[PDB]
Amino acid sequence: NSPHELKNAAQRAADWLVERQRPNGALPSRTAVIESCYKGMWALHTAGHTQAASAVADYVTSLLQPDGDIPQPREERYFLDVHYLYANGYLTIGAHVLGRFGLSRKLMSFVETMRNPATGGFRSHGPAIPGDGRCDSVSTSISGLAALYTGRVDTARSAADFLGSLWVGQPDRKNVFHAVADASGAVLTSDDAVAVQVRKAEGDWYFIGLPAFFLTALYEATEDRAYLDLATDLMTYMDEDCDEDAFVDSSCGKAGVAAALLYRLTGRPRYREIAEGIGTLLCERQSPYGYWSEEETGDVADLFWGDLDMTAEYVLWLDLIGRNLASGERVWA
Amino acid sequence: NSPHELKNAAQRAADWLVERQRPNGALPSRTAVIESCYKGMWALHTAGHTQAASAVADYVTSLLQPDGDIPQPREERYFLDVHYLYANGYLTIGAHVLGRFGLSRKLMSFVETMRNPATGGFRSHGPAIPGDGRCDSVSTSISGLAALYTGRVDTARSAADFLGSLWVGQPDRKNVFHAVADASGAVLTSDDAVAVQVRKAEGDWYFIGLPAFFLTALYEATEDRAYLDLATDLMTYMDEDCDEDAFVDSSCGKAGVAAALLYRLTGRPRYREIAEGIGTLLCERQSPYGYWSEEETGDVADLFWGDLDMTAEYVLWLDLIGRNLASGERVWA
Repeated sequence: NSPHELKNAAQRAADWLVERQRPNGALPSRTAVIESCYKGMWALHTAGHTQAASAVADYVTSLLQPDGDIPQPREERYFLDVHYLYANGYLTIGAHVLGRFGLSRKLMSFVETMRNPATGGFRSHGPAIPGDGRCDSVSTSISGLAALYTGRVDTARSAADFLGSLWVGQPDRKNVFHAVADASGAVLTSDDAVAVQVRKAEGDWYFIGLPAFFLTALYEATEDRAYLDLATDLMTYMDEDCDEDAFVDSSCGKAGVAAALLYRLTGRPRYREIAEGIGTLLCERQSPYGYWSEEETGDVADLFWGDLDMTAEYVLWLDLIGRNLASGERVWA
Repeated sequence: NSPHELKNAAQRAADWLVERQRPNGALPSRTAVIESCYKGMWALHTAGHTQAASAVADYVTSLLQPDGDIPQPREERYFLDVHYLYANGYLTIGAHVLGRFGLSRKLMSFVETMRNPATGGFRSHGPAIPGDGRCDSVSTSISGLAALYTGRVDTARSAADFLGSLWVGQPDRKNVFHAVADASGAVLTSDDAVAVQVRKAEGDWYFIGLPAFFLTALYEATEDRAYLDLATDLMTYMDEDCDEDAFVDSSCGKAGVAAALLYRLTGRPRYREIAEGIGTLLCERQSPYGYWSEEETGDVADLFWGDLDMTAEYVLWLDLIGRNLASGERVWA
């Protein structure tokens, strides 16, 4: 409920991760893949576990290719041709806040090579992965957020132009959110493209919530009204037009951070309710042992990559929601 | 002390700061001045107290002038016409790692108006402070470091050019390190210019050790061997040519952070020894209650501004030394 309780829940999960961290810096995943620990540097840093976060940086650095990518180890389909750069985005942010300026420069440089200069979006499928050059809202939003942390504001602005075009070009937003555009910049409505079923409870809301977070952060960076209006449009869209699952599904953390940030920037109490309700909902789902999981309930020493990623992820969202609610209350009182 | 123990000493100092933080976000200083808490955002964030760090950001934001400076409250002469930008530099870094991108952009924008475009140095005295346009190695090094964290690498490279020219232009480096150049870039040997007596135990060593830290981070950011060679020439200068006080004085933490950083990058055991020794020395000076002080020993509720600055400063240095020694160990195992 309170920002102190969100933070305490995050510190427990971070303690759970650090106790089971491997000597090479990898987090306790049942499959050694990058999609199990890409949020690890940033998450452990915000929890104060700077030597554990630096150890993850040691692990990430040893996997780095000369071009700045980490193409292996990757197994999950979503980290191959859905949002390949989703891992690279958190890696860039986590490295930069740690002061690993060489790691973050190389990571962000590769992210830039995947930018579509015509549209501002970022390619969904990595190198040597079959695909048609499509660009999705998640790859674009996380790369734009990585652009903000590394000071590449023009890249972040161009990424917001993509999200603005993707929002206006929606053919039927009341029923479906097409989160992908083709290489020319047109909204991609192909069956094999990510499309959120908005009036239904089938998840994938972070294709809307992560753009809402990134756009609010970009507004804070620039105080350009257009980025605020688009972020509030996405929040209104998720609150009124979308199913109740938009703030219940496991991917609702992005929108919760966006609402917490929007509360500190605007003071509108509806954003505090969305942030508090989401942050509370993640606290209730936490295992007493510290981790989050879909199936596991016992005192396990490792998790499958999806649960381990979600655990480090909720460390970030609970910490971000907590400090923006705490500061928003101080500001607007 | 091991890296685990340096981090434990940092967490205790951060804990001490957080319990006494004022409702407005200010740290427990007996005088309300910016020089008492400018390292607060960065230090509290690295310790994991992200809500306390956000609170410092709110307090700092309430002081920010439209041009991005915080000229008041200031009282210490060193933050007026010796190294005025020393406070702004840590504020920029702390704001940026927190994701307060509006605060960090505005702070960095002002810092860059203080850059001398002909020399790459940053003016020692602030606006409306009497001065002649001199630039010092501390204002330049902390501004270059803030530029690295905000991703303005051209500014950092220019700051490095100033440090290299200041180093080559030393008229008597074995006796005195003149840390100040004039507006045209000539090394300033006037009596009113900062000058370190390198063969006496008279402090002010951070005019050499903070350039060494920044230049090491710039080398990590660019892998331009010129910045490594200059950083190593400054460490060798402090190790062999300079008095033992360069690694014992309260301002030695900068040299220790540079040594820890150089150990992870180069693996040379001498750098690990400098960082270990400086790290354990600061741990031994810590009070039982968690703060650092020059002459205070009781269970106090606040501190002299210089003691509070030192307390937040040793949170940073002990954490940075600890994480770089631990990661250097893993890398050079």
